[PDB]
Amino acid sequence: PYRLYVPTTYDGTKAFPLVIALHGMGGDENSYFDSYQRGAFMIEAENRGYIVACPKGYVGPAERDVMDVIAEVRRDYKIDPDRIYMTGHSMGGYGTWSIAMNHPDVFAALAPVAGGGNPLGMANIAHIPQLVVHGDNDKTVPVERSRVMVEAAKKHGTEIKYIEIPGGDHVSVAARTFKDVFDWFDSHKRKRP
Amino acid sequence: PYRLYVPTTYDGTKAFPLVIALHGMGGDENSYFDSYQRGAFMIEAENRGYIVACPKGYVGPAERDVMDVIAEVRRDYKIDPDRIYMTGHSMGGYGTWSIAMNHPDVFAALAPVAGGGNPLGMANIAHIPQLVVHGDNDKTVPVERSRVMVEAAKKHGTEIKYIEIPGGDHVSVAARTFKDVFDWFDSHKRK
Repeated sequence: PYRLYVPTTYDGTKAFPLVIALHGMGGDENSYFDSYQRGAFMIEAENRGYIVACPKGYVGPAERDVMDVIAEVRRDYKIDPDRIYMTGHSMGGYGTWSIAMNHPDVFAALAPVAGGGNPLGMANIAHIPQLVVHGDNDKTVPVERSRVMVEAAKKHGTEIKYIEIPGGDHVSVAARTFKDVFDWFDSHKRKRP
Repeated sequence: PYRLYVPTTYDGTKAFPLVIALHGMGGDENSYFDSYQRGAFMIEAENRGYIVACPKGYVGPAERDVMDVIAEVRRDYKIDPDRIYMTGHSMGGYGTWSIAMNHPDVFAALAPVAGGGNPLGMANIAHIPQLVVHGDNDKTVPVERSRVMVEAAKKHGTEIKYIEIPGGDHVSVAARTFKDVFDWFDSHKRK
């Protein structure tokens, strides 16, 4: 199961960009609607014209679930193949990186928030521009989990912007940076070098 | 991969109890050894006589991994099959419940800390005595995620103890309740 946001401006005549938003460990397919400053994420999607899909939560069958949600949405809606994005918080930040590493050719840009992953996989996704957000006082996922990924990214010439928030904790950083995430997706389309 | 603690009282003549301890999202097989009040878990294990295995991180073949850790340890060490326990924090709290639901006849008792899961799965494990710990000011995993599991456990006649820590946050509650987790395991064996 997943939740879908469709902007008022979508009429099926023009391809739209798609954002896949992955919830945290406590959350579900409603989290980006109902929480994160009471659905702030969908204000950005409506303002800027993104279809958003929020899968229920990211390795193995969970990953395949996400890709299956993408494929169904791309069947049902006119989606621009060069404008498919992924962001997520906490467990979803881990998922953003791990899914993209397994499916490096799909996503135009990524924004993991308060996540982490396998720094040795960053070469796989060096062609994908990434916005990384982490708080430096996060007690759930140490800030070093994002720092090591950003460091590795740079060793392969990735286009990367890292917002490390002084005093940021695990949860505060997510809704705070929704604007930065959509700004990043607005300014990047998929590279197929 | 996993990392093992073996008490200095283990001489291979006597079966020992085994605890599987599952880390959180950021962690690895070293977490319970180096973190959580600098390895306080292993001081308990030394004092009380438990072998402890800490898998490296829990769905799918990330799950089969735990039976495999238990199996490898049982190859190498004399483990009492009626005294195999599991605990874990945060992502590991989720794992404690999801792994036991998939292997309901293995564990003598469980202790998920700051976790959650699928309350419908609680029927599967109602025969397993469970200690649940959660802080009521947890901002990563709402305290409601434990409360719903405890409610579900009671539907199915589970032996369950719930420690809700007033003012508790996502992290503090783990090391603060290691004594409780070991007391729960000390007092329950697989029937």
